[PDB]
Amino acid sequence: SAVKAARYGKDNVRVYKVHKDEKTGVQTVYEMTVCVLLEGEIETSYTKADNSVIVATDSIKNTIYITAKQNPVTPPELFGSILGTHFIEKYNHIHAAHVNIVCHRWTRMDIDGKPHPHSFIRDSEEKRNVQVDVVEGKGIDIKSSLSGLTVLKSTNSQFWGFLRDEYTTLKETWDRILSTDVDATWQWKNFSGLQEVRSHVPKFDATWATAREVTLKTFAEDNSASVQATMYKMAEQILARQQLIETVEYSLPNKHYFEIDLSWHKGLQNTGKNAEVFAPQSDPNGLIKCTVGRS
Amino acid sequence: SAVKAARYGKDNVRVYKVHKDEKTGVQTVYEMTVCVLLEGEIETSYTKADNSVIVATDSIKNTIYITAKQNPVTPPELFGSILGTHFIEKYNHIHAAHVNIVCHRWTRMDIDGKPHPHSFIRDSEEKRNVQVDVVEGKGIDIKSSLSGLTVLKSTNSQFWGFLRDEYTTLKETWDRILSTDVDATWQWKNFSGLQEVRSHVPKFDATWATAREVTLKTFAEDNSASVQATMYKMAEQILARQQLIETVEYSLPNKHYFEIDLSWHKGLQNTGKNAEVFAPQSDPNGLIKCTVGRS
Amino acid sequence: SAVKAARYGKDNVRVYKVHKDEKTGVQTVYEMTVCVLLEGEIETSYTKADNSVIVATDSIKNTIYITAKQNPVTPPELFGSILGTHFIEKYNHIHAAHVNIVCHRWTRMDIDGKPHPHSFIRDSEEKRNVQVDVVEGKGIDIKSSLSGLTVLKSTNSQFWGFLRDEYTTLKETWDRILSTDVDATWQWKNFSGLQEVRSHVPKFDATWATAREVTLKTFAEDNSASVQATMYKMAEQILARQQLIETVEYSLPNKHYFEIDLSWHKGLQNTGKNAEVFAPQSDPNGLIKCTVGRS
Amino acid sequence: SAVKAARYGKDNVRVYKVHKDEKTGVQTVYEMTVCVLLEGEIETSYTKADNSVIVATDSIKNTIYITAKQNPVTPPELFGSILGTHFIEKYNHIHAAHVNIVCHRWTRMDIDGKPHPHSFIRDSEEKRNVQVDVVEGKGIDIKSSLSGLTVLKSTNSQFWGFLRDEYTTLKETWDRILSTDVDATWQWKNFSGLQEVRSHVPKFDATWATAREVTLKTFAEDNSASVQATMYKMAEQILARQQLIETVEYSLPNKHYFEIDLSWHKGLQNTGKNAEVFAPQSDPNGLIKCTVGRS
Ligand SMILES: O=c1[nH]c(=O)c2nn[nH]c2[nH]1
Ligand SMILES: O=c1[nH]c(=O)c2nn[nH]c2[nH]1
Ligand SMILES: O=c1[nH]c(=O)c2nn[nH]c2[nH]1
Ligand SMILES: O=c1[nH]c(=O)c2nn[nH]c2[nH]1
Ligand code: NA
Ligand code: NA
Ligand code: NA
Ligand code: NA
Repeated sequence: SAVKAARYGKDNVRVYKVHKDEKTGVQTVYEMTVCVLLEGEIETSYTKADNSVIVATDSIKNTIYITAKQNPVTPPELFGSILGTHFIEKYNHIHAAHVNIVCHRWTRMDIDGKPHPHSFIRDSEEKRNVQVDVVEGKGIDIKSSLSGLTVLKSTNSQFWGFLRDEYTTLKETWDRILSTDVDATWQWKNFSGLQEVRSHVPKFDATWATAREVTLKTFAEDNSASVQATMYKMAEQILARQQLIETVEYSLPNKHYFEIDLSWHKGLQNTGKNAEVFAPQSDPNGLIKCTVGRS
Repeated sequence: SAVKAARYGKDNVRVYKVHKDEKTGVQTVYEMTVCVLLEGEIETSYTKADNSVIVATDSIKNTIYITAKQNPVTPPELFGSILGTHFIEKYNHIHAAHVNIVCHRWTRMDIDGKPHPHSFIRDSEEKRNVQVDVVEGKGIDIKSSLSGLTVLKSTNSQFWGFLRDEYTTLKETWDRILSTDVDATWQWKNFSGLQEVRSHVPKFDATWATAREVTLKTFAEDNSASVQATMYKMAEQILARQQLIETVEYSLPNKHYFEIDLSWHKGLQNTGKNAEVFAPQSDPNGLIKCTVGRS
Repeated sequence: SAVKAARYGKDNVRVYKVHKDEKTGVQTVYEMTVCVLLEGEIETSYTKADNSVIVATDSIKNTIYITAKQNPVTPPELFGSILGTHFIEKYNHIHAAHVNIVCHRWTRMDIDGKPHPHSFIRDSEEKRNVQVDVVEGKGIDIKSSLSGLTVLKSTNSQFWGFLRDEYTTLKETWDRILSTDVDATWQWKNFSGLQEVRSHVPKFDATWATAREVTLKTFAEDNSASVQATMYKMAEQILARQQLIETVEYSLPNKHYFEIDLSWHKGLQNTGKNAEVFAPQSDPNGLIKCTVGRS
Repeated sequence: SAVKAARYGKDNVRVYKVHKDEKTGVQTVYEMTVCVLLEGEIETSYTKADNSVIVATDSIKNTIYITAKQNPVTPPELFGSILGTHFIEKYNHIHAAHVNIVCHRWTRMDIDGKPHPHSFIRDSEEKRNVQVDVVEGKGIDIKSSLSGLTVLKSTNSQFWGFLRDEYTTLKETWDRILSTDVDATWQWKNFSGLQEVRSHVPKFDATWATAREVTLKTFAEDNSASVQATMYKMAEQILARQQLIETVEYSLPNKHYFEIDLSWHKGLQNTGKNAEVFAPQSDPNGLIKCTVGRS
């Protein structure tokens, strides 16, 4: 037998950092969960019990805190690139670092219509994430994403003209509820190293904001022919607005809301044009994915 | 042996309702999870296999949908009271109904600074809840609550002067992070029946909004001596602003963020006044509760 | 305003303890999650910012570890009583301690048909729990429970003869699937203090085992007329077998498995006597509760 | 822009099936959660709103139930292959089906030391899973796995001789607790189609059982030098025992249990050889992965 692939490291490292503006008194907080996995010339730790090649996962944890102390933690694309580069430069036998970061929302509170200097609220479980793969001699690959954005529209969604055969019971519809949890990922062109990532720093926050905006606007405004058709429109616009993105991927559950026929009870009308009360279905759900790139 | 207490019904009934304004085209959605448990002269179903006394839980489910079809579902205090009253009036042998409702947020989207007529976002997992107990001959008891409101302040929290003995290792502090998930419940004076609940309908939404506002403002502005002291201030203000509330209960986890000593690494300073990077602790957590009533 | 009720302490304190038999080499592990909440003359911490009355929750955490170091942690009824008694005896102004313990399963592994001295498996998420309330001058009240026991029987469950009215669509049945998650609690007669709890130590493990056995046997063997009727039979037997129990409470979800009509597809027969494939329903669910005491 | 990749289908389809032996009266139940995603010539549904190419996800759901009605559902490797083959044969424009199945445990109850004919218990959340990719013209690729197997050993684990530098605080140890949740996957040699899968049917259950046994025995018996070294030993043995497996992958969290120094309290000794009470850590955790193949 032989080791075909191996990676190891520390997962679920929670980190909080505060920045204090001495002049204005304003404080800004960041909270993240970080995972770092390393690859390299570490096969002998598996095959020969040779621990000499192992950077202990506890040391990886220490490194994450130290790096957060000495560097900005925002945008996460930059922080992940600094962290990943550290491991490949510090350790001769480590040749790839894989860094995943989940950013948690802490939104500044407005009290009496003014921004509070040091109080924050978690407005939604929506996350901003990055995956950074730093590979010695091959640069830095970054995938940025948003996840956990849950939306619903109560009309202006249709689904008709699909294939009908002996397995089909679904009725065509010209007016339905559409609800989904959005997972969207944009993959950046490969960067040669940290200098190049630094040169593009302003684009990261801007592109995240654009991706969010395009997602929300398109969902709200499209008279949707299907999840497939609406999601393609989203991806198209993101690629148009940021030339440094190579591909956009969306993965969308279709969370069903079923009509409830109440006609058995005193002829109560609650279907089609008369539908007011629906039963949200926890499962099963549609799952629709697409990866869109450039011509 | 004897049956000392019994209740039964249907839990986790998910309901969505849409209202369509024909004039303006504007649609408004409500989504809830409902539990209804009944009590009454039902002992023989347990002791003698006498199912004749059982209103099937499937029928309870049907009733929830039918009631939502025929009545407003907001404020939840009113809907729960209608639903509970139904069971005690319809069934001679049923003498109490216990209705729990969890309201899920669907917030209207703003697209280009204008409210969208039919698109919604789940902004946070914060819930608005009610517990309604309708007891034949004893009226309607309503407890309203908000839960899942997660906040953090990065300074202006202290904790010193606590009891110190041979079990104590905690250092006194004059500057710490305070973060919690807020669970707040206000209990209404007993209502004589549905007519009285209807007469107070405008107070329900107003009091929920007030409770939320007081919670957020007090948390942000109090130079907190302890969780205990800050939560008492909140409860005091709510009771002052709504005479029809008898008691306010808060239950607050104290979610710890620990300093990380980095001095072992190149004398790096990251404690006390130099603390910038902290380790959020998933567990254990403080849990602090108080029920405040009128003198 | 006045403080009507208050309690505070530490939740989610995870504890592991190992016992090593020097003679035999055999090791036995225990893992628990503990919550301790205190009550007493602590109102001024809420109303006057007087921290002098507060035993810090961090100290409560220390106390739990110290108590586990110096005492047996099994049965949990004894450990909880020791822990609760500690607080009311040590602190003059603390008059009640509320201790909740969840015991996690670590079952010794059998390797080649022999018990391994030091390796364990988590066989199921079933828990054994206790709630111990130690109140100065009123003794020790203990509720023991098992939870998270999930069972299913594929036949020998019926449900017919229930009330039918204009809200009813449910068909009567003489053969259905019954599946539930069992939550069973037995409440001990009040104990005068720790000496009395110690005198009954062997009964705790025995009664837990009996409750589990009675639950499983009755469920498997009863030709069930309803969840209500079957659960009553369980509670009856437990009360018969342990005179020191005052009441038994069961809380049982009825997790539905629906027939799927496939006759639309090539006349496929999959209902009634021909039912083979079913759709488990995640929600809604029946919820059936009973508390049984002595005549 | 262009569609680079696309797949869509139905997730979280819960299925139960019962087999009734008429002769013996014995019933056997199977419960699974299934996901089916399709690929093929479906780009126009995204780019041109052409629904004519879409097999509705609701139809996919129907197909899963119909296929379960007409075929055995065990072993899951066979069922997944039948289901995936169906879609590529039935629909000309569908060229790949991806089927994921999670099997839930329903273990027959023993009542009074005899197997019950129709009553079952969920003993643990351990799962048996399969991923089946059926690609037109390229055969059937099957990955089988077990997941959610949680184990702990209280001694006979060491970790010393790792790299020490200015980022390292971890002390070397010759005796520690090792606990993990096991995720193990074995990938079968490619099969040419359903006939070949059928010819190997007895190997699927046997190999699952072997993988489980090897995992448990090796964990219990290895005087472990590291997670890396122990997991390699497991993978080696599985590959030796089943020639039709090409690779074995393990992914193992290292769930830490920390010593608690209690010496500050009355010189209490609870570290090193005196360690009895430990604090399980919910996060962070080590994460160690390896893929082992043949020379
Ligand atoms: O078994 C281990 N492997 C590792 O890589 C490691 N790192 N810290 N502790 C550890 N234990
Ligand atoms: O056992 C049952 N008890 C009930 O109360 C009920 N209601 N619907 N189905 C049911 N099954
Ligand atoms: O606000 C606090 N209240 C408490 O009771 C406590 N105990 N430890 N830390 C604490 N902080
Ligand atoms: O938007 C949809 N896309 C689909 O592929 C589908 N299948 N059923 N319903 C559906 N809705
Ligand atoms: Na390197
Ligand atoms: Na009545
Ligand atoms: Na006392
Ligand atoms: Na095909």
